[PDB]
Amino acid sequence: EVQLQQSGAELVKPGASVKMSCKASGYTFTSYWITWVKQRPGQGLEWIGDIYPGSGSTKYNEKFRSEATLTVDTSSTTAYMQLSSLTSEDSAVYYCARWDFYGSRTFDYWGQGTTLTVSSA
Amino acid sequence: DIVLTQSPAILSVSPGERVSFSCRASQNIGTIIHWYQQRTNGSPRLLIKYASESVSGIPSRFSGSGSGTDFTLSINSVESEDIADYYCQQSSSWPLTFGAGTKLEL
Amino acid sequence: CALDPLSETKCTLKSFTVEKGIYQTSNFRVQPTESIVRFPNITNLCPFGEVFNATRFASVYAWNRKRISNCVADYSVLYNSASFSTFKCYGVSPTKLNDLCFTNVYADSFVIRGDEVRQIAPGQTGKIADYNYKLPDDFTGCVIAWNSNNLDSKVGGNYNYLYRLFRKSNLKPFERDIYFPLQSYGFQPTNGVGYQPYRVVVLSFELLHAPATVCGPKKSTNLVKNKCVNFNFNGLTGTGVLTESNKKFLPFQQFGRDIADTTDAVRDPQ
Amino acid sequence: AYTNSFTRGVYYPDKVFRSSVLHSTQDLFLPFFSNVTWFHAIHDNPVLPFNDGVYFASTEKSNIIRGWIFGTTLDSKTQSLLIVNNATNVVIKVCEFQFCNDPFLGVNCTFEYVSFKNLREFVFKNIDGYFKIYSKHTPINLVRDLPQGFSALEPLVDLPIGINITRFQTLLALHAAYYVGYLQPRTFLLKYNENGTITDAVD
Amino acid sequence: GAISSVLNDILSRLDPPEAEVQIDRLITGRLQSLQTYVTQQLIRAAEI
Amino acid sequence: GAISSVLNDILSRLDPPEAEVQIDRLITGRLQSLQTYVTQQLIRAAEI
Ligand SMILES: *[C@@H]1O[C@H](CO[C@@H]2O[C@@H](C)[C@@H](O)[C@@H](O)[C@@H]2O)[C@@H](O[C@@H]2O[C@H](CO)[C@@H](O[C@@H]3O[C@H](CO)[C@@H](O)[C@H](O)[C@@H]3O)[C@H](O)[C@H]2NC(C)=O)[C@H](O)[C@H]1NC(C)=O
Ligand SMILES: *[C@@H]1O[C@H](CO)[C@@H](O[C@@H]2O[C@H](CO)[C@@H](O[C@@H]3O[C@H](CO)[C@@H](O)[C@H](O)[C@@H]3O)[C@H](O)[C@H]2NC(C)=O)[C@H](O)[C@H]1NC(C)=O
Ligand SMILES: *[C@@H]1O[C@H](CO)[C@@H](O[C@@H]2O[C@H](CO)[C@@H](O[C@@H]3O[C@H](CO)[C@@H](O)[C@H](O)[C@@H]3O)[C@H](O)[C@H]2NC(C)=O)[C@H](O)[C@H]1NC(C)=O
Ligand SMILES: *[C@@H]1O[C@H](CO)[C@@H](O[C@@H]2O[C@H](CO)[C@@H](O)[C@H](O)[C@H]2NC(C)=O)[C@H](O)[C@H]1NC(C)=O
Ligand SMILES: *[C@@H]1O[C@H](CO)[C@@H](O)[C@H](O)[C@H]1NC(C)=O
Repeated sequence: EVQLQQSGAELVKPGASVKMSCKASGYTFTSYWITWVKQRPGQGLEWIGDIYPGSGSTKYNEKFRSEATLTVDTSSTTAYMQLSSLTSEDSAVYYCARWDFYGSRTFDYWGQGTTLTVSSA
Repeated sequence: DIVLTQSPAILSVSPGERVSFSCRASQNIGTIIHWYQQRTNGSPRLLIKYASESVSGIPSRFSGSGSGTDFTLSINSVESEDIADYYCQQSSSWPLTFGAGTKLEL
Repeated sequence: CALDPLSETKCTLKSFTVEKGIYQTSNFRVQPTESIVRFPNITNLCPFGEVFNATRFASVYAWNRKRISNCVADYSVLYNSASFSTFKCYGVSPTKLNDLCFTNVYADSFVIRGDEVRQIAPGQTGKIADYNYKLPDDFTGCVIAWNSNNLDSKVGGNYNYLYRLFRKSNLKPFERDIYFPLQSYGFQPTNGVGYQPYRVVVLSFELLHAPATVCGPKKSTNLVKNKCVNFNFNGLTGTGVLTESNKKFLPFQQFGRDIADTTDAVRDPQ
Repeated sequence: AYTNSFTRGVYYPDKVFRSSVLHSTQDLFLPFFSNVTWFHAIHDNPVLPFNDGVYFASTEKSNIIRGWIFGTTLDSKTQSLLIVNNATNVVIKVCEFQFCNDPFLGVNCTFEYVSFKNLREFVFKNIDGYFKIYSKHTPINLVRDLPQGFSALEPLVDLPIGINITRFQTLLALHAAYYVGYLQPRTFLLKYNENGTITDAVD
Repeated sequence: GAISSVLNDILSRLDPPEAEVQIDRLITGRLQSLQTYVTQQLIRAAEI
Repeated sequence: GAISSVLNDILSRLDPPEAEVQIDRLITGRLQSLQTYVTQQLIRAAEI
């Protein structure tokens, strides 16, 4: 069925990076874009960047110009977001999402809510 | 860059009686606008496909109005089942942005 | 030939001996002392983002137009940008362009095959130069186009994009028109150059003297009067003495003019 | 009825100040002493074509003529400038309205703006997709016809609506003359006084 | 034949390799104008 | 220097952006010819 599955949960000391992944399912992976978003408990959503799974292309937010790097695997039908140099301000809730760029330009499918807890101790 | 501001910061609300939101941007977008709601768990779902018309997957209780710069949302009849927060969002030109957040509370 | 008036005279006559008389040898000139740059003190950056980085452009049968006004458009970030495969300026040199001032600069945005972007030219008649987007003869303005295969191309074909092919006389330049008349495109990532979608933006402006609104990012300087100065008003350059005047202008007119077509009075832009 | 276009139809051809100089220009003006069709508004606004330009003027004492309709076919499919003067705020729109059987008023929008005793003169021409508007307001005291005298029309607004216009119409408010001329490429000799305003002209 | 009758507007809008052709048209036209004037004065001066 | 001494043959064979340069050669040559003739008459008229 059309649904995006989420990686899970991480507890990570500051400094150590995270690789994050987005399990797509049930739709034409080659005809729909993929979009990643993050928010924090008590704060709204922020867009980080998008990928075209059909053919290589990418657009990034400037506030995450270096921290976020996005990649995709069509064969596994999955997308990946990598975060480098995590901080306590990266303690956030992340949602993967489907974007229909060629369609109505909407976030029609989402994850189930991934909470990233960063703790110094 | 486009900035999307929502005027009704907090509305105290009681079930049934009419309530309306509005979205004010910084400049013209056209008609490529969407709305998303966040239940307290945090999962969003589509309500407004394009700024004026309700998506085919939503009851006609929800309707939108305005274009370009002034946008509004109306609730036909509010109830505790519809306790949610609405985010103005645009996707006409990069970068994609999001709203500030408007709260409903008894 | 500049040591003293006598040596200058010898040079003019091409001789080492000068007969008695009066000779005309040169021309007296007062040099300008300083520079004056006067631009309107508007500071809003210019919304080229919503034009260049638009998510999906319009199709060439119904090409778009956006008004660009009340902005200080830094064109350098355009010309410095590398994504543009075709930045071509007619009647204006792109490096000089950044100092000028304009009264109505228009952005036209539409997508066409990468092969035929050469038909975006003042003449060069063709299937899109006649029925789809007729470009007026000998205008001033830059056509800026880029590759869009990363964005606007669908696997299995993108058919959202239409161009008109029609069976009548082409009407007029800068005019859009709304067998069947509309032909779909076939944009595919498998397609290389040719049948490849190129995003096209043509900035059309006038470069004639009228109250301006889209100027360059040049800082203004205080203006000095009653002394020979080198002035620059909204891209109008020259040397002369600026004094107060009792010439009664009217709101639609900024520049006075002489019989010999030289400027005779300016309105201070601030 | 018809009347004579005595000394009307000369506008400032450019945006450049001039003074005490005779300037010859080639442009589309209203020929002197031509006949312009006179329409009434008592006890009335047919199709008016748009060959290559139109001079339009009206004289009012209560502001009954309030608008214009342009465009080829007028079924809200093509844009049609629309002006409404609601006694307090000048209202101008280019919205594609569908009008009544008789387009009038009673006592994909691409623009909107909000700000016999009076003769209000206009020039309408379309050059390469630019709809060019010139105007001037002047006091008059005459009920018979166009008063005899000279006035220049400065431009005020330029809407690049990009229509293909071959027809137009006026809009009347129901509980007032207007004149229709056509422009041609006449060369005019324009006499500028020492204050920079056009004071005479020779066709 | 040039794009403008004002010399500064060519320089203020074109970079040199293009302006050089546009200026040559003004120099040729203006130089011919002086020769016409001077010739008219030489004939007229002989009449006086 | 033009391709033809007949003005209609340039217009009847070239579209305007090209014809404009070819015509300019004929105008310059023919305008100079009139100035030569008129100058010759002004000097000759003084002799008479
Ligand atoms: C069209 O978009 C490009 C790319 O901008 C990036 O991608 C978009 C999809 C959006 O998500 C943008 O938010 C995002 O930044 C624009 O070019 C970009 O301009 C910015 C200017 O701030 C450049 O930022 C640089 O950042 C470095 C490091 O901080 C500084 O050293 C620089 O001085 C500069 O500030 C960015 O590098 C640049 N990106 C590219 C690929 O060139 C572009 O300006 C925009 N079009 C218009 C008309 O604005
Ligand atoms: C100009 O305004 C007119 C009416 O004022 C509008 O045209 C009509 O409206 C629809 C959409 O609102 C236009 O798009 C059409 O929609 C159908 C339905 O989804 C779609 O299958 C097609 O893509 C079609 O283009 C359409 O032009 C017209 N309606 C019909 C039934 O043809 C529109 O708001 C403006 N644009 C145009 C081009 O008319
Ligand atoms: C503006 O639109 C009009 C119509 O909407 C077009 O002008 C001309 O319209 C006529 C309508 O009958 C077209 O048919 C031809 O007319 C000519 C005389 O104009 C006639 O000799 C023919 O036998 C035929 O009936 C005509 O093709 C059309 N002209 C053009 C050039 O298309 C046109 O779309 C626009 N006119 C402008 C921009 O001047
Ligand atoms: C041009 O306008 C000026 C100022 O409006 C006129 O100068 C004065 O005008 C007033 C009345 O309009 C009078 O005091 C005199 O007629 C003028 N005073 C002078 C000349 O010292 C001027 O007359 C106008 N020129 C015209 C109308 O041709
Ligand atoms: C009115 O127009 C007619 C042409 O039908 C012309 O003969 C007549 O002279 C015009 N009237 C005046 C006063 O010029």
